[PDB]
Amino acid sequence: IQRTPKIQVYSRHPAENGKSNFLNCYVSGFHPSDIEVDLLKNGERIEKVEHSDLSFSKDWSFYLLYYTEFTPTEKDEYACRVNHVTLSQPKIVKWDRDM
Amino acid sequence: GLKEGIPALD
Amino acid sequence: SHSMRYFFTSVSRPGRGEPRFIAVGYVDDTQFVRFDSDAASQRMEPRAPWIEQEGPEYWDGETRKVKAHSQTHRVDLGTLRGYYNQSEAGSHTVQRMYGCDVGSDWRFLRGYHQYAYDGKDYIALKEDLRSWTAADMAAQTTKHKWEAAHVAEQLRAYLEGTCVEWLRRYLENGKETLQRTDAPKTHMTHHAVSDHEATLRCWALSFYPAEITLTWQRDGEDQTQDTELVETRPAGDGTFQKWAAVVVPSGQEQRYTCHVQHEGLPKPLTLRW
Repeated sequence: IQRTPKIQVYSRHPAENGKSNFLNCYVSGFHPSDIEVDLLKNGERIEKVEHSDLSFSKDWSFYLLYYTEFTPTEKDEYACRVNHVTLSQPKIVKWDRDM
Repeated sequence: GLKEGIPALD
Repeated sequence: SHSMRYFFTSVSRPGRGEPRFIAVGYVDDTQFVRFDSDAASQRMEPRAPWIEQEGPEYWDGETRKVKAHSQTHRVDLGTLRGYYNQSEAGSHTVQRMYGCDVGSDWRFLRGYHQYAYDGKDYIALKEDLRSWTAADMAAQTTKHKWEAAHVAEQLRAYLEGTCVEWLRRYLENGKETLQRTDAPKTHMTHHAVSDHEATLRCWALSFYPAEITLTWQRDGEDQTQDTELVETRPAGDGTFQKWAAVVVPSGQEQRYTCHVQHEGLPKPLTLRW
């Protein structure tokens, strides 16, 4: 089987400019497990990005949390870029304050 | 704690 | 109600070398152990402070056992490739989940041992822990072999006895977190889509366990039209988040109420703008 990932991008705590926080990209509902997830700051790839240990739901589909520390601002845009065999080209979800 | 051994298919 | 669960994924790498193997252990929604063949330690590692309480004999045991699990899945990947008559060129996935539930009395409630190949059910132990649910004719062969070798009987003895003994131990030792509920910190937000139309969004944050219900109701009556629910998601710190929104005519915000059910609330909460 081949299922496309669902993607959520959001802050761990409520977002205030100049206050340290964690940027999360939760990817779930995908198969097979091989996947590429990158966090972006104004288009550029963030380098110290950690992630959870692979696991799966009742329907066997996988989920992963990719996260990094960050200090938001008014100007800086943040996004999750995901690539997977089910996707024609990589999908990019921008972070909203409605996180 | 893990089980002491799991069944192989064959 | 409590559970212990182990999840195993093995992924063949036809280019070179042996399959990727990742194991993780959970108590309810708290991950407590990991193993990853690609990692450098080649040990089962702790992922919650309350399991670091365990001595070396524990870590040697779980490491030995998890490596043997790893081999079992390597061999399983070969068996299945043969059964499904697939080439050696493709990468394939095997996944196994097992574990136990206990009731509030900490007594055996339920057992689990199920298996998938390339993300589809292959074989599963039934609720009675005596019979199997084979998905297709390959799994049928496994079913006959496992019946002949009394695999059910062996798993049953673990899942009914030893499994619940660990779960009990872990629950005592982790009681400060595992037996504490974290109630959702709730609030609401407003987003003017236009002069005429507006979005209410009802938030639940920093809660544990993951199980939660968020419902909207207009004028004291459940509304599903023009709503949205996101999947429950991990905060990163061991707790979870969720929200629900509703689209509302501008100036009618006071009709709509958000209802929040969760184990850590004695009574369900209600929110209103």
